[PDB]
Amino acid sequence: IMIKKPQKSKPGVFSFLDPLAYEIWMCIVFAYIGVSVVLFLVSRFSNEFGIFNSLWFSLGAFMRQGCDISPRSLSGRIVGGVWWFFTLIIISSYTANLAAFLTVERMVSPIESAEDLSKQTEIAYGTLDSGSTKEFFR
Amino acid sequence: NEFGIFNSLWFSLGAFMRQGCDISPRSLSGRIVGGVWWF
Amino acid sequence: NEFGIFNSLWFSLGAFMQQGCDISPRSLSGRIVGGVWWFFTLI
Amino acid sequence: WYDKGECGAAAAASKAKTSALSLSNVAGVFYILAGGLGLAMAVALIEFCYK
Amino acid sequence: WYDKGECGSGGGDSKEKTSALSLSNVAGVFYILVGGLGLAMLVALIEFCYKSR
Amino acid sequence: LGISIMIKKPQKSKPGVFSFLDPLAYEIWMCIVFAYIGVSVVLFLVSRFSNEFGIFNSLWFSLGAFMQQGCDISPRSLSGRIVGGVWWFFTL
Amino acid sequence: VQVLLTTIGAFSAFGLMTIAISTDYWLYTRGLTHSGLWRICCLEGLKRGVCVKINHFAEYLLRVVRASSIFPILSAILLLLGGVCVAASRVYKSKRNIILGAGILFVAAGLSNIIGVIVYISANAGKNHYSYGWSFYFGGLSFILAEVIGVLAVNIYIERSREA
Amino acid sequence: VQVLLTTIGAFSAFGLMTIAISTDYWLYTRGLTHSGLWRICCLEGLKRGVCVKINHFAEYLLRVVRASSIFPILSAILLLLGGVCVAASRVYKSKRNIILGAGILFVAAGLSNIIGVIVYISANAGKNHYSYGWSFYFGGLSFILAEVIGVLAVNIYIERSREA
Amino acid sequence: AFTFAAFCYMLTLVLCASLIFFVIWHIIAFDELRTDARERLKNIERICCLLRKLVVPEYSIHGLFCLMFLCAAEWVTLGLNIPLLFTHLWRYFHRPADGSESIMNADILNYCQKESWCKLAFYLLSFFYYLYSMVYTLVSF
Ligand SMILES: O=c1[nH]c2cc(C(F)(F)F)c(N3CCOCC3)cc2n(CP(=O)(O)O)c1=O
Ligand SMILES: Oc1nc2ccc(-c3c(Cl)cccc3OC(F)(F)F)cc2[nH]1
Ligand SMILES: Oc1nc2ccc(-c3c(Cl)cccc3OC(F)(F)F)cc2[nH]1
Ligand SMILES: CCCCCCCCCCCCCC
Ligand SMILES: CCCCCCCCCCCC
Ligand SMILES: CCCCCCCCCCCC
Ligand SMILES: CCCCCCCC
Ligand SMILES: CCCCCCCC
Repeated sequence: IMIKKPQKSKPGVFSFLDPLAYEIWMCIVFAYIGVSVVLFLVSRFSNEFGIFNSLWFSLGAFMRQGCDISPRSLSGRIVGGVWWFFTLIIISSYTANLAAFLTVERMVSPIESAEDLSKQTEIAYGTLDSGSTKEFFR
Repeated sequence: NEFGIFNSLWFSLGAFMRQGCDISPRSLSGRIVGGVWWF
Repeated sequence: NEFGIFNSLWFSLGAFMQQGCDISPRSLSGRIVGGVWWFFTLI
Repeated sequence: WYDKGECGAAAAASKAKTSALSLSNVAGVFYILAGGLGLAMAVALIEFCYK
Repeated sequence: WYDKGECGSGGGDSKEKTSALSLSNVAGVFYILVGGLGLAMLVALIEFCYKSR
Repeated sequence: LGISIMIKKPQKSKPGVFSFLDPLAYEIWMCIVFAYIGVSVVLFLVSRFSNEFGIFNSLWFSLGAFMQQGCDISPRSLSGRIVGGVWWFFTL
Repeated sequence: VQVLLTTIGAFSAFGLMTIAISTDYWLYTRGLTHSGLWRICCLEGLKRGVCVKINHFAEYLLRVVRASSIFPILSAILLLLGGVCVAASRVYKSKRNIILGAGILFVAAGLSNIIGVIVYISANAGKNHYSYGWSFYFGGLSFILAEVIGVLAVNIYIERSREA
Repeated sequence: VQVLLTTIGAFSAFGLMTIAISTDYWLYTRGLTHSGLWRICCLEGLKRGVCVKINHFAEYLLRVVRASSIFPILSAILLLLGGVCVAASRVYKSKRNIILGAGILFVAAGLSNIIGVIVYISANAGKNHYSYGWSFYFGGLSFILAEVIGVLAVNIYIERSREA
Repeated sequence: AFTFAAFCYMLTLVLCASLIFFVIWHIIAFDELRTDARERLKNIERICCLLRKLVVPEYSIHGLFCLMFLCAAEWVTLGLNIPLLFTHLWRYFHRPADGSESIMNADILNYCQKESWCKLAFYLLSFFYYLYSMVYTLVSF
């Protein structure tokens, strides 16, 4: 089986979110929306942490930009602290894995064997006109 | 604006260690210095 | 309010250098800009 | 060789292992976060029952 | 076949060189930035029109 | 046919649950906690010779300072600013 | 005082952004060919002078948007609309909202312009050394002028709304 | 109320930090040898029971400080001094500064302790797997108890200074 | 075997405690309201305002649950959560006043009592189902 040597493609749009898998990005989104809701509920059991003003605090804490206000109760401060830890770990992971992507490049062949070349069918594969190969396949 | 020597040293050290600054300059010439040191 | 043109340039400069300022947006349409510029500077 | 293989050909077709971090790789911080929210809710109810 | 070979695998095995991040890699975030700005202006006008009446 | 290699099949090697903290040894991850308690108590001590830096408030500030986030409050005396600066450098 | 400055800015920006797209001296690259947005032309070679167009054949969206260079065209349209709105504020005065409309048009012009250049530079690279001409820098100067006249238009609107 | 708690904390912390250094069950390593701060002892081998000392021969400063395990010794001394100061506050009362002195001694104890363990763990590694015994965790528990009684001593001092 | 669906299960598990506490407070408020000069009017007005403020989070959080399940592709559970979302969309609720209540100390009070008890039962059942689904998805590894 003869294929063109796999060479690096043009980097696509929305490539910046490659260092982290899709599942991690979705879990990040819903973790942010869960943390903000819990912070709101905590500051409204026991205080300007309304839902609108708490989503902003969570987003500010994730993007490393300084927070406007800080929780004062104990139960708000637990949420603040654990979300700070979470953001620190995720940002460090993203930066490190991106550095790994940029440092050593690893190319993979799109197709490995004809057993998978039949299943793919998005790649066109062809023989010579007529001969041993075509007669064999027929 | 206060920014005496003792408070300006704290602002600069806070800005270097990536920890949030307590206060920010309000003038123009006080803001050029802040921007350059941030970069 | 406080977000004239000079304060706005100062806030946006601060937000890029990940330092953050003393003033922050307090309206929805001024918070969308902040959130998107924050994400861009993070990347 | 194959049609009677004891180990079989499970996942015979190759799957290109991506080099992006998988959720199984940073699951610890997610466990910690969800546990922290659970604890915060416990403490926030204790405070309200206190008053 | 190999000794009379035009190319060799070992010589270019690593041959690693790094290049500056072109705008192509990043532009996926410039698009999002300008989209967010357009959206912010849109919601500002919607809130203004709703509050005016 | 021919003479062919034979090697042990590489396992999946599932990462540990708490593998995110490998890059630093366990001793570091616990001396961080112990130094954090030490700093939170010294900052209280120094602020309280005779404001807002009680003990709980001081633990909150020092936690915030480790996670690069930083709080609303900040020490306003020389001997609290020394503790703040040194803990900042360490966490950086 | 400031309405005249906004008018001169509006028409200067429109002039520069309609000179940027029509003319073809954007990109210098290799013989040396002074390229353009629509047409590529040759220099210092077997052929010179007269010149030929560009060939542009979901990366198809990038190709078509770069080809049909819509975003600079829309920037020019928006700048023209802002100019006519500022013109129409002088007559039929005290409308109090035409000037804000101008302030929004002169800013949407900047946004469409910056998308235009991000797309153009992204499609351009689709080793050899290149450089940028004076059409490119007219585009870049039009962006700056558009943003500044936008802030001046909002300033005028705020002053005239506080005067009431 | 709180002075009694500070006293019990002071002497419990001193007891734990004088049991930590004297006894030898700090580090378990390989036959399995339950080590110590001064003496290494053997287990499950040709020899058992009786055991021998450690041999400790500008990294010389680390070697000598780890050998002459000064920092835990000083932590024990400081905890004892804090205990006697809190004891002497009850008599000769209203000194108003002996309690603050205790509050500083019980914190300098924590600082010297944490230096002691940083040095010990740094010198220890000077592959094979190891583990930590109960002398190590008595040391670690003494640190926590020392910091807590320090904050309680400052609290008492502040309350008694505001009462005047 | 950590998976997005499993994480959504845990997060729902955390939020469901709050979702239960809301309905418990609603039950207590109804019981304190039914058992009865201007002081009475002030008391009933305070209870009505409290209930009006407490209504919305109880609906928005359930909106999050159904949205998370839709985005995570768990249809067997989204199907269970749809009927309550529809009832929470004022399907049976008429258009008389924005708040739940005019003292309205009538059969409407008994109706809201009964539906509050039903809602608490549904919430606790769903909570236990979420806990089981979480344990199943994780421990199966
Ligand atoms: O006996 C045969 N021996 C063959 C030997 C060769 C080669 F080995 F390559 F020299 C080839 N080629 C395959 C493609 O590369 C160029 C020519 C064809 C052969 N064919 C015709 P087939 O039926 O197409 O195989 C025969 O009949
Ligand atoms: O219509 C146009 N919009 C533009 C925006 C910017 C520039 C530009 C300038 Cl002015 C100087 C140097 C590089 C430039 O392009 C950049 F994208 F910044 F690299 C040119 C433009 N033309
Ligand atoms: O005198 C002593 N000071 C100490 C300080 C800490 C510890 C400790 C504990 Cl308690 C649990 C786990 C690891 C530990 O050591 C660490 F450095 F943190 F790794 C032991 C100590 N003994
Ligand atoms: C925030 C201020 C921290 C100051 C740290 C000073 C470091 C001194 C280290 C000198 C070692 C020189 C070895 C040659
Ligand atoms: C090949 C088609 C040429 C199209 C050029 C017309 C655009 C000129 C500027 C229009 C702005 C009003
Ligand atoms: C090798 C000599 C042994 C010395 C050990 C004496 C220290 C015991 C604790 C003293 C604290 C008061
Ligand atoms: C008030 C006029 C604005 C001058 C600088 C604006 C730059 C965007
Ligand atoms: C360093 C921890 C202190 C917690 C309790 C202090 C008593 C006021």
